[PDB]
Amino acid sequence: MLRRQARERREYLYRKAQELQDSQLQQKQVDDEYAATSGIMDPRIIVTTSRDPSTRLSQFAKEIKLLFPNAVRLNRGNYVMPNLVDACKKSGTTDLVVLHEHRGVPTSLTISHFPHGPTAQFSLHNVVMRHDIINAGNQSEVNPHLIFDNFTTALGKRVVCILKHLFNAGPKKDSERVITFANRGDFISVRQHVYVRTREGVEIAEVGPRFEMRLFELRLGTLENKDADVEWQLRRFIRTANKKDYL
Amino acid sequence: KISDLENKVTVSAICRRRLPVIMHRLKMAETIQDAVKFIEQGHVRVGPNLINDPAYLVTRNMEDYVTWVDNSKIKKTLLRYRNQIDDFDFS
Amino acid sequence: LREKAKERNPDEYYHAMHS
Amino acid sequence: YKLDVLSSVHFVPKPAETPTISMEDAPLYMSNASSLAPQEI
Amino acid sequence: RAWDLIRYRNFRTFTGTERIQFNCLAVDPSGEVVCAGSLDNFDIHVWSVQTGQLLDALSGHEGPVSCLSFSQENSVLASASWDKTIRIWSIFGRSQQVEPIEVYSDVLALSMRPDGKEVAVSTLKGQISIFNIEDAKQVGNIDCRKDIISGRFNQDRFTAKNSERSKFFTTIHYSFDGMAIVAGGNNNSICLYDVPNEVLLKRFI
Amino acid sequence: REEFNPFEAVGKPGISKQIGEEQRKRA
Amino acid sequence: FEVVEEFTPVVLATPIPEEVQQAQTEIKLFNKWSFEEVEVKDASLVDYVQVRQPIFVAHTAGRYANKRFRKAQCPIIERLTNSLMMNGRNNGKKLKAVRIIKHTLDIINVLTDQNPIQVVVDAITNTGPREDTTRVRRQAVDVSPLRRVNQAIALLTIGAREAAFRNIKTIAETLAEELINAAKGSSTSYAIKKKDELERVAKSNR
Amino acid sequence: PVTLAKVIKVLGRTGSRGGVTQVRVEFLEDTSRTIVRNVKGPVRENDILVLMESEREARRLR
Amino acid sequence: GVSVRDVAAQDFINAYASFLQRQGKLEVPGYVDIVKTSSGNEMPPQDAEGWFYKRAASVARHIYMRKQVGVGKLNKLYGGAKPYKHIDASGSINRKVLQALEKIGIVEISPKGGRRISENGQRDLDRIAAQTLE
Amino acid sequence: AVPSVQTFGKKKSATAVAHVKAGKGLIKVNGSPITLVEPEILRFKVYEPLLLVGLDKFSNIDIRVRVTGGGHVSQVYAIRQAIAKGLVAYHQKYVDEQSKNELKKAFTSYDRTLLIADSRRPEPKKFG
Amino acid sequence: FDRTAKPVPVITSEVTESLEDMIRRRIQDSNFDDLQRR
RNA sequence: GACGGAGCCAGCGAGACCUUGGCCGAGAGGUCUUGGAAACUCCGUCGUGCUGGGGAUAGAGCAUUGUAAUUAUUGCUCUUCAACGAGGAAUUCCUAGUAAGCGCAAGUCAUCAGCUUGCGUUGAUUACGUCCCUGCCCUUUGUACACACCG
Repeated sequence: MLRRQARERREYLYRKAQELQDSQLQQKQVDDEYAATSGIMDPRIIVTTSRDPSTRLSQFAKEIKLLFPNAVRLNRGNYVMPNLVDACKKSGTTDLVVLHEHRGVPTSLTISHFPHGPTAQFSLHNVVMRHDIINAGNQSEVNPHLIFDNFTTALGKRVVCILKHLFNAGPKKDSERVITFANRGDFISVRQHVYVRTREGVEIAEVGPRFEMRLFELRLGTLENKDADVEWQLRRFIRTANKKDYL
Repeated sequence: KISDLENKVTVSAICRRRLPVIMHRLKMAETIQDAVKFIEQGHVRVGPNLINDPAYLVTRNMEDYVTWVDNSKIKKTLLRYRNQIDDFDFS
Repeated sequence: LREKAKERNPDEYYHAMHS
Repeated sequence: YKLDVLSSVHFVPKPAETPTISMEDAPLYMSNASSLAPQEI
Repeated sequence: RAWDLIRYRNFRTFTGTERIQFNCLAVDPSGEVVCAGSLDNFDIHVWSVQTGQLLDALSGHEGPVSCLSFSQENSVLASASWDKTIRIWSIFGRSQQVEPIEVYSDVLALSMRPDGKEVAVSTLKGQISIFNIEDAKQVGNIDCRKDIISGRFNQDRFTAKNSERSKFFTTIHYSFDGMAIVAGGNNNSICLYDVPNEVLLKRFI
Repeated sequence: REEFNPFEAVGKPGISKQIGEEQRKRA
Repeated sequence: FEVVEEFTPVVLATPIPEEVQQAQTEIKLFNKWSFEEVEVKDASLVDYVQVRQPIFVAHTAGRYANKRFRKAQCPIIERLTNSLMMNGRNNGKKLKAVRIIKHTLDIINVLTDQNPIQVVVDAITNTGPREDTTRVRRQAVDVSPLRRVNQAIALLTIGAREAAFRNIKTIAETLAEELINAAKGSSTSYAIKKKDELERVAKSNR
Repeated sequence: PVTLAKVIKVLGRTGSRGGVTQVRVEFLEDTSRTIVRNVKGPVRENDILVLMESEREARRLR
Repeated sequence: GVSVRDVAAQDFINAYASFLQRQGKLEVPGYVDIVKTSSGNEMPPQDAEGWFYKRAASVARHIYMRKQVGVGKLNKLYGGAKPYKHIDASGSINRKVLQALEKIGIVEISPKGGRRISENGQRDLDRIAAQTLE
Repeated sequence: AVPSVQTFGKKKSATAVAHVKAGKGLIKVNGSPITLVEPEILRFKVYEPLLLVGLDKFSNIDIRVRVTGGGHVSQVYAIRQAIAKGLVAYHQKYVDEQSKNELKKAFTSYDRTLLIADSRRPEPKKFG
Repeated sequence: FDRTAKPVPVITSEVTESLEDMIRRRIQDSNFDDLQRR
């Protein structure tokens, strides 16, 4: 069993290298990990947190669910990280969401795609969660419409494809829920709206949460595999870090 | 693609699928001739079935499960050095 | 070495293992 | 056949005017009309 | 493929998204759900008989699914795999539960009690182990290594007694009365065993 | 447009920093 | 007629106490209480108060939360020990519960010469209410045997807990008083009072 | 006196109130007589309930 | 064939502690009645008369299981929790105990530092081990 | 050489190595009698094999167990599990397979964990 | 003094107003970047 | 459960300073040399008394770290001995190694400085059934290849 994953990892690394060369030659479609299941099988997402999560993080983890139609929540009490990924691959889960907080304030969010990656890590700022809204009500859990803004670079499409496949395919044209990821200087604003098509325009309505997402690490492997080759990394000590845009 | 198939296929491709050549790359046996001797003596199982034919070639779904038979004397020396020889599995 | 440690097939044979 | 016998743990046999007798019949007593549903007709 | 044996027609055909190779098949007593297993996917594909679509894929095995069977009465599915364990699936109902029972060695065949209360499995070690489905605990075990007869092939350079080629049973089934098991494998013997008391009733060449 | 937006149902105090920043476009 | 399985006197190089061989003859709870004579008085509680499989000490490390009714197969003594640890500060200290239960059975034997496990099963049978109420006002319904044993365990343990909560009596002795009073059927036991109250309220709203 | 009745069948789609199950039980004293009853706890077939009153006929509780 | 480790730790220590008391040859510092054995401790040992002899009995058994032991090992061996700090046991008592034992001949200065179980002391711990069993 | 055999028992991180050889009934764990195992309240578990099958099968052997890792209960479970495996394997190697068969029957009838590892692998009970 | 990283953006009303204005524009044109059955 | 004794069991982790050991002091803490875990178990004291729970404030000393000031800093000893006796209206989360208790290690480009992550240890009750209430959705061209059921 261990032999199979070891072999497939070598095949996966070879495939990305060949795909990278082909793209570079083209420089002179859907990404391979997702191409097999792109628009064939609906995604399965498992949402978890760090060990001994605070109450707010559990609430925030509950809210990241209602964003994604196919999300399931799992208490990470004493679960060991190789043990977590093996169980999730065993259950057929496609994506794993792990959340980090600091004094009940969400701080980081990492997304790992199974069975062989990729893994993308995000940092959380300006998180405004829905329990903080009084008399807000319940969400609508229909398949939402998706909007992606200002993803122009190759890394721009690359992050979109990761976030794109978290949702189900074939939303109804009159699907009343819309989720937008708006890139603004590498700070991806995430928001959820419900609307009404009016006779002289359209009116939307905020459901929440509000949280600005910035990628800082992207590796070719599962988030457990700390030996995974880094597809891309964020450089903060660069002198042009003051004014560099990637997405 | 078919266009590749007129050049990817080679005699070297078939031989690397040979069980003793599979045996070597896995580091299961030091040398191909050594692998042939073990195959003939019946100390190597591929999934549920034992192979005594060295010329047997392994397919891609199947190489993960090539190993020694449970009661191989070779499989005892394996776990004896590492001091993980469990009698209860009889190996 | 850690990748090297991670993917150790537990079952590997050599002849020196007898001693 | 050839790569199968190379790739087979187990035995693989080799694959193999005047009016003709058709010896394998896919029932000789059933009627074709009886094999059609009332919706099909 | 599903076949109607009154009119003798293939009234429906089923297939996976990526052409998964199927080696075992099981059918619900109601004749509304069909589940097949594969050696390459580690997953049990589930379909609907009436509509012809993929209801869902039952994941949980880390090894190839070797055999499948639906309980005739209780309608539970028991799956066996080279992953050294057996999984009991309560697919029908609002909530789905899976109860794994680990096994000593690789399981090759599986037989389900007509009562639907017990399940026996033949493993590579030459053991027919019988587990209680509801309690998921072992109730019986029979040795098969000695009883099996295997002849030295003409090209063997090692003796039959020392040979380990096939001292296991790749196929087993229950008697409808429920007190016997007939077992078979890649060997020159069919052995008929008695479940409640665990012996060999008789062996055939 | 002002009504259905609780962030700017009503949110708890302190979610928004609009009052603070606008002081500084003045400053 | 006689059947003998041993030709030679058994002497182990490691000394073992005589009580351990006497336990080899028969399995007994803590090596002091036998399950041969214990039987559930009420037919309804049978199949859910499991006492047939003898165990030396309560701890089993078994899997009983998997399916909906493994709990019935659990030894009742295990159920008492697991229910005993609560209030957060005692969560996860099963060994404390095992010792408290050992002292409790010792106390039960001291006060009453009957087998303490018989006292425990009698209390569990007596204190299981037979009718209860559900909110619509209230409407009366009958009570499942599993839910009966669950209340019996919960009420006995919680009563023993608040009885010695801020009192000189320790947990073991108050639990022993609780169990013996429940087995007697006397109203002094907390669980019998609430069992009677629930049944009476069911009577009112029938 | 209290009677004992073995559950023969757990009724489905009775839409009883949450946590309440409608079941059918046959009295142990006379196997023939069968009564429909409402229960609060987990139930299955072959389980015996204590019916202190055997005359009341169960009505749906919403 | 009796050995220390064949006997229960508490039974051996309690028995050997009494013998040191009856023997009367183990030197005891004057400050035993005014020390707590650790900074984390709050009040002195209750058994003022014989805790030091019990202290020596446990240390002597510790010398038996592990051939070489030092004051630092005894300090952390006898340390306990207090944010927690895990302060080690009082160094003062352990040195006197180690010195006290070797005056009787129970232990002696080890090679490469530490204390060994002297053969006379090793035989000593064996006579007490047999006494408890018998 | 002297007929001897070796087994392992695993419970969480606790791992116990049991060496079983021909002997006169000498049972030790870490080189102490099995009577001295701690915690005492749970101690009967280490005898639980010792009590099920009889001590004569021990009167004709010696057993030495060495345990490392995990917590107290995990060592206790590793010890009993390794002991039972050692009995069954020794009875395989140097005694008939019948005595092995009744022995396995006894352990599996009482408690299967005595012979097979109890690993509580995570399962997502909620599908997906 | 110079700073080493971006100043984290502040969600002011005009940043909001510009942001839902487009969201109304995308939906007015029915321009959604949404995954479809393949 | 508080306290005294004695018994002891892990897994993560490597960019002079750490150290095994001897000698001093009750402790903190000093000096001379070599190499580069708790929870938890047993036996004991105490005892329903804001008590031997609680250690806030305060007083007197014994030391360390810098620095050049009689400056703070970090520990140890004794005495002093407060609020707190289970928590309203309301409210949030949660189904198996899960809730919960326990300790350890690293700060590996975002965030974190008794905060973050990771690691290991003990370890449960109850439910695992329902659309009855609430909320979110799907259908009301069988379209679906036989049989059956439906219209």
